[PDB]
Amino acid sequence: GLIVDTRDVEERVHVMRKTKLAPTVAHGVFNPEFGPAALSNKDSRLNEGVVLDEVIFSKHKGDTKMSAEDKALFRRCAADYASRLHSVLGTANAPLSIYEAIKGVDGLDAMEPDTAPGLPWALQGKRRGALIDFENGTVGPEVEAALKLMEKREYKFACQTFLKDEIRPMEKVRAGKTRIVDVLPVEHILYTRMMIGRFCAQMHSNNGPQIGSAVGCNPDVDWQRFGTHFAQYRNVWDVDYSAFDANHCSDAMNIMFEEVFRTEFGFHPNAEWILKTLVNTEHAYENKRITVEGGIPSGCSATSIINTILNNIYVLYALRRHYEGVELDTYTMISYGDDIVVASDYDLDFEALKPHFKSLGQTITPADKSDKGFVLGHSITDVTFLKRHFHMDYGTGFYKPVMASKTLEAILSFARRGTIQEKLISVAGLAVHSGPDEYRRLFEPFQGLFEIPSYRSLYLRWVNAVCGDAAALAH
RNA sequence: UGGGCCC
RNA sequence: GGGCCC
Ligand SMILES: [Mg+2]
Ligand SMILES: [Mg+2]
Repeated sequence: GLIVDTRDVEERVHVMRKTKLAPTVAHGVFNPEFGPAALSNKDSRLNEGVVLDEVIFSKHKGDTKMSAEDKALFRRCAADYASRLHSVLGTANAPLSIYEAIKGVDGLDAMEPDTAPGLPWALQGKRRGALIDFENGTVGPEVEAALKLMEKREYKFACQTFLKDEIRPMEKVRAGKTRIVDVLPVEHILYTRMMIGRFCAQMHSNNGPQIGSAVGCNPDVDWQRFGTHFAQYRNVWDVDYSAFDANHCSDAMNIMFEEVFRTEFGFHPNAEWILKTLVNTEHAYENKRITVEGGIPSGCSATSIINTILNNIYVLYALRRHYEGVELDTYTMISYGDDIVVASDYDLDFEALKPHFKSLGQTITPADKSDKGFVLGHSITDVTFLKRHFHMDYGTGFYKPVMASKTLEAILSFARRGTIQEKLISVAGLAVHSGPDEYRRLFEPFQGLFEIPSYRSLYLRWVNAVCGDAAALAH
């Protein structure tokens, strides 16, 4: 977005310095070009003269303004996508009860009982369990008074900036390109879940290209469903964005919320309101308070769904700005936030679409390396979605999600102290698709020191997961 | 850390 | 309570 004001206040909000990610035995074997993100201004691995505070907010390069015609076109696209979306999901979008918003429903997982509470509770030393009863599904006086203000639409808040402690390519670690989490207040997440939680539940349940959303998917079983779909098409594109989250313009966000979350679609009048509070935001980072116009905070409830929805509308908007007669049947797409796979039988020109995404403030680039522009003919077996390739399983004849070995090495090279055994078992569930030999190699530095699931046990587990039939057919 | 999915 | 993706 656009940074409009940078206040210096006396109250300092501390951020998590020093990584909790420790090198594992595998790090010495694989030596990956990956490492924990820089968390301190004077980190020894940082490039000379690089101030960490400056790089964090370098993504904020302006809140791009749209003309009336682009806004009317956008409204049209948001309405058209909203039509398809609500046609599939239905219109049972009435507010969730407090109990349901805390504990979740079918499709929506419960709120995390002991994550960050946000502001101003962070300045009071309070955990989430001090404000909200997660077992009973009830809230205390503080949250209830805040819910009263949100009912009245008078609620004001700030976002707590957190440095994302994560494994990153050493280039971005050296560039100081640490990603940040905008931690929102716990009552905000609660109310957003009350306003749009049922909608979010229905989205997860109905994931697939029909609604253009992979939010709620299980790549183990759904790679078959998505894989067969996109292979059916002449052209497939792996479209990359740069700072997709931050570059959502206030025009696009506002219109999207107005078109998708209308009361005629079953929503409470405040669904549109609570989401609109995400457009213009105040962020607290240490000594500085930074006011931003545009972009989406990451700690928001439904941030992935909002991003997914926007992604769908962007692609429709771009094509309609360049071509005539472009409808929702003209192409097919799946997304998960910024991650996107597009396909069509029309030889569409995504290189020509670049400026049309720029009118929304988005920069599209080919994922297929730094190759000279978007090209045609590419299939689903060439693209990457959710850091996973689409690869045919020799034996079963099903698509499987395959991660790059360099990434799997990176993941296995670092762990939070004491979580290493548990990490190995979950990552095994990812590594199984790389094949028996590569599976053996990835866990080779761990043999004798930990329990490593056999290749056979996870392969038979995956076979049953993707389909109960072929597992029984093997008998 | 939010919206998943997995143990 | 972890891990992955986003
Ligand atoms: Mg939560
Ligand atoms: Mg991609």
